[PDB]
Amino acid sequence: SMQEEDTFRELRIFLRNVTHRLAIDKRFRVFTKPVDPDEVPDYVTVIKQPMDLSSVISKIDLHKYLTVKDYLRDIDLICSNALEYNPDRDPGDRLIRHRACALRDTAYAIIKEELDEDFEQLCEEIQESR
Ligand SMILES: Cc1nnc2c(N)cc(C(=O)N3[C@H]4Cc5ccccc5[C@@H]3CNC4=O)cn12
Repeated sequence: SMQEEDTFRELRIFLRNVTHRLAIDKRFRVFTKPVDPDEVPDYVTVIKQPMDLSSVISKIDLHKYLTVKDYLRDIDLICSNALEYNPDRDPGDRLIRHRACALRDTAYAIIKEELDEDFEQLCEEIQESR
């Protein structure tokens, strides 16, 4: 229905704003664009589901997220991919892992403070009905 499309449109607006706030954070720069296989050689073969903030925006705009839970699955993927690809004790790997975890924690904290749980419940119920 039109009321349901208004719900998903508000969800997209909310998701774009959260994504923009992550994207402008200096700590999260290396998560703003897809990992370039030319600059990071074995990446696209090791990481099966690459995910980054520009692809998250692309997915919002393509109406791929019908709930905040679906969006957060992709945020979790940015974090888990970095933990998998950079698992060593060296400072380089520890820094990207900390930034990846911080990106995921910031997204969850923004949503905890700003997302009305009845709004998410409505999105979940329209999705489950389709
Ligand atoms: C995410 C992630 N997960 N692992 C690594 C990694 N090992 C390196 C990089 C890394 O530093 N960047 C990547 C992605 C990127 C995107 C925007 C701006 C800079 C960068 C830099 C430069 N080029 C790249 O392809 C990122 N990673």
